[PDB]
Amino acid sequence: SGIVQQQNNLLRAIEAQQHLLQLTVWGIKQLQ
Amino acid sequence: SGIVQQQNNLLRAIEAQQHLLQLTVWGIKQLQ
Amino acid sequence: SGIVQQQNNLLRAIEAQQHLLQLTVWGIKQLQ
Amino acid sequence: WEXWDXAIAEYAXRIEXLIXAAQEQQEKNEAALREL
Amino acid sequence: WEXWDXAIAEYAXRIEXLIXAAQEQQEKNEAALREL
Amino acid sequence: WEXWDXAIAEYAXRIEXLIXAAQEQQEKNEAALREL
Repeated sequence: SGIVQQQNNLLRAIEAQQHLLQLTVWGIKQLQ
Repeated sequence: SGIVQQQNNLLRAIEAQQHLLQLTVWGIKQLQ
Repeated sequence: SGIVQQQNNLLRAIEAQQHLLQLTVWGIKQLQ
Repeated sequence: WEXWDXAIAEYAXRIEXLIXAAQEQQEKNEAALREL
Repeated sequence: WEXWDXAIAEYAXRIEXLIXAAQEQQEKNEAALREL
Repeated sequence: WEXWDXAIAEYAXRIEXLIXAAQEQQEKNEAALREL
């Protein structure tokens, strides 16, 4: 039950990093 | 067989995010 | 023991990507 | 320009597909593990 | 400006929380797996 | 400049090392799980 609760933990970080990337691509396009 | 198929799923996202980061670092160096 | 050694492998990549993102957000704020 | 920016935003489509898959597997796996 | 840049750096706080959780679970899981 | 940009691109080397490791473990794990 721990290995799968950590698949979720990792999934949650990846998903946050994706959103954070999108805000970063946004800054770059905002400076063009 | 599902927990390991999702190690792969996560590995695939991480790997795509890496490439996407590289294109983002590329934009920044392209504006210097 | 392999599935958990790879939870760690993924955790290590995510954590490196986070730091790499932070250096990227740094470049953007450094060009404003 | 707004071609490349297409390619990149719609790879970032593909990744948000990969993060689909992983959410669906996470749900299947929880349920399936509760049953064992 | 230095409001948005607040919001973003302190989401990047939240993610470094998520990567907390995952480090703690990784440790619990190792120990717990050694015992089985 | 093209020192820092060295450090960062060749960390991004290290991460593409970590994503090596994970691909290799994914393969070992598949095979190993098929055998159990």
